[PDB]
Formats: sequence, C-alpha cells, structure tokens
Amino acid sequence: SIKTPEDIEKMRVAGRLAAEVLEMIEPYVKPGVSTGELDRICNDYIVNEQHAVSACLGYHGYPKSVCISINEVVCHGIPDDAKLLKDGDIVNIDVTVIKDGFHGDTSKMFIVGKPTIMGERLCRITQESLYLALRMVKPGINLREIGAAIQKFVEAEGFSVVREYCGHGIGRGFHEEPQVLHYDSRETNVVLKPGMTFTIEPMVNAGKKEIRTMKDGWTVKTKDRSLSAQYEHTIVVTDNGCEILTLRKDDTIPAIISHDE
Ligand SMILES: CCc1ccsc1-c1ccc(O)c(O)c1
Ligand SMILES: [Mn+2]
Ligand SMILES: [Mn+2]
Repeated sequence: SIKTPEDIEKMRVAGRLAAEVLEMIEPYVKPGVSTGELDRICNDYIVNEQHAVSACLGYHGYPKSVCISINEVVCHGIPDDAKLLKDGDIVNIDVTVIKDGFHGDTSKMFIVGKPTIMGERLCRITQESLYLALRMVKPGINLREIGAAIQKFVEAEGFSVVREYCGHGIGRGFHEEPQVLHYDSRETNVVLKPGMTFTIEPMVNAGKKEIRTMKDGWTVKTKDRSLSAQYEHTIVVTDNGCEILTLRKDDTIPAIISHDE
C-alpha cells in the first residue's frame, strides 16, 4: 500500500525503463511492420539492454511480452507475425517491466501514417482524460472523484469508458490494491495518501462501452466495432500531488505535479 522512499526509487527506475521501451519502439511503428516483430524488438530491448523482464509473459498464461491492440481491439491484442500495420491505424502498445522486484506499467497510442478524423480525436481525448485525472491526484482526494471526472469528460465528448478493466495499485505485485476505476462507482471509496503507487489507464470507446472477447481467450474488441484507445501511466502520490514515473519525452504534462505554493 504505502511505498517507502527506497521502494519509490525502485519504482522510478522500473517506471523509466517501461517509458523508454515506448520511446524506443516509436520509429518501428510504421506501415508494413508486424505486431509480432514489434513484440520481439520490445522484448530483446527489455531483456538484453534494460536487463529487465516483461511482467506480461506468462501472466494468466499470456503468450507474449507486450500487448499490441489495433483499432477496435480494446486491450490484450496478441502480437502476431502476420498482423501488419496499415495507414490510418490507431495502435496501443502496453508495456510492463519488472526491474529489481518492482513493476513499471505504461501504454500509449501511436497513429500509423495519416490520422483519420476519429483516430486523432479519440487518441487526443483519451490522453487528455488521463491528463486531467493525473492533475487531480493528491493526498485527501477520493479515487471516486477521479473516476467520475474521467467518465464525465469522456462522455461529454460523446465517447464511452470501458468498465471491465481498471487501473491498479502497483509495486512488487503487477496488480495490487486499490482498483482504479475510470468511471463513477458506489463501491469506490479510497482516500489517496502519500507513497501510494498506482496506474491510471482509461480505455475509451468511440461508440458503445460493451466489449467482446475473441475465441483466442485474449483479444478484446468493442462490441459495436467502434475504435478504442488507451493511455496508461504509473504514478506515485506525493505530499502535495503526484509524480509520473512512466513519463516520456513526448508527454506534454510535467513529471512532477504540485498543488502547493
Ligand atoms: C496481458 C497481461 C494481462 C492478463 C490479464 S490482465 C493483463 C493486463 C494487461 C495490461 C495491463 O496494463 C494490466 O494492468 C493488466
Ligand atoms: Mn499496462
Ligand atoms: Mn496496468
């Protein structure tokens, strides 16, 4: 629950490595590349260069090192050597690294080639829904307020939030308490405290919120075939706000968010 300064430092390291996988893979995300190849590149980098390990491989039996979800695929897309990226594709790459016992959990959207109207819009709105949630994190606030704020913002755009999946406490365990819902729920009642580490990872559907799992047991798609986007950051709650542990160079939000004067 409450991380020690030394545990937080390990989180900073693990968080940076996860972020750097996403920075590293960027130039490869182009038309013609396979999702299977992107997965190999990520894994080779995590293992051989970061001297770390993917938390995703073998987790609940997951066959790959990273999750790669395209378009109407909501989450848990399986990297496949035959799956080639096309122009106009929106693509999420979700990475979780373990280094020195601690987890770093992050994802971003890439748009392949020329962005379509919906693609640009959904990805922009999804990141912003994460950003506004990030700006709310500080001691004393309830997670319900944060969930409600994401949902309100997303829905005001005419989009929907996926219910089945949520952010989560993170540390030595991939998934720890608390659950971080991206919508208002009567069972959410968690007051944020300094030292808490968790993820915020809104999945946003252009259309309806309902999802469907494929016959592979893994691939989750929107039920109405609409586009779906996701961004994720791992954070630590500080005394006066939060620090984003998985911040990248392409992030347009500061690493340290303070509400003190
Ligand atoms: C793909 C690994 C996996 C299996 C069941 S849930 C899950 C997963 C994937 C990405 C995440 O960010 C996460 O918190 C969990
Ligand atoms: Mn993730
Ligand atoms: Mn996660």
